[PDB]
Amino acid sequence: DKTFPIMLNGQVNGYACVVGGRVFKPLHVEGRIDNEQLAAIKLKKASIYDLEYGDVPQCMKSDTLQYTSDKPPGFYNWHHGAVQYENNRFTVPRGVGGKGDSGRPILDNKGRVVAIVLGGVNEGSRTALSVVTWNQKGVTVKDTPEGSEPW
Amino acid sequence: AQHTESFTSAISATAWSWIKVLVGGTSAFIVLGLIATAVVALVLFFHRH
Repeated sequence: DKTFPIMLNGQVNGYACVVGGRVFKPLHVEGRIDNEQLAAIKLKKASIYDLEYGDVPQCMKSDTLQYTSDKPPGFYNWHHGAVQYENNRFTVPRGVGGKGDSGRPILDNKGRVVAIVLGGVNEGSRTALSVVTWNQKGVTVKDTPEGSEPW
Repeated sequence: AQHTESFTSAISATAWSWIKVLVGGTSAFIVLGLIATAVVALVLFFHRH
C-alpha cells in the first residue's frame, strides 16, 4: 500500500501518500498515520501549501509513487473513480468525495500522481477540487477554487 | 566656563561614524529582510500564474 489513512480517535481524518520519495499529508488533517514507520517521521510544515512532508525511510523507499507535471486535459483516476480535468480545473461529480478524502492522490493513465486533493467546491452537478499540482515547469503550486472547504 | 556645552558637543567625527554605521547597517539589514520577503512573494505568485 502507498496510501495510509490518518486517524485521530479511530475515525479517518485524511490520507497520506508517498510521492516521489516524500510522505505527504495536509496540515488540517489531525491524527496519526496507521503505519508506525511513517508516523514516527518528523514532518516539515510547508504552510505555503498546507502540506506536511518528510523523507521516506530506506525500508519504505520501494513504496513510492511516481509523479509527473504533464497533465493534459482529460480524465484521471483516484480512489473514488474518474476525475475530469479541464481549463486548469480539477472536477468530480457532486457527491463523489468529501470530508476525510483530503490527501488522496490523482493518477494519470500511466499511474503517475498528478495532484494531491486538499478540498473542494460543490458547483451544481459537479464538485471542483482544491489540489496541489506542478505547473508547466514542474513547480509546486496550490490551486484553490474560491470558497473551497478543506476535506 | 565662558562657553555653553550642548548634547552633541562631545560627539567626535569617529563617534558619528560609528553611530552612522551601526544605525545604517542595522537599518540596511532590516530592509534587506523585508525586500527579500516581498520579492519571494512575487516569485511564488508567478509560480501559480
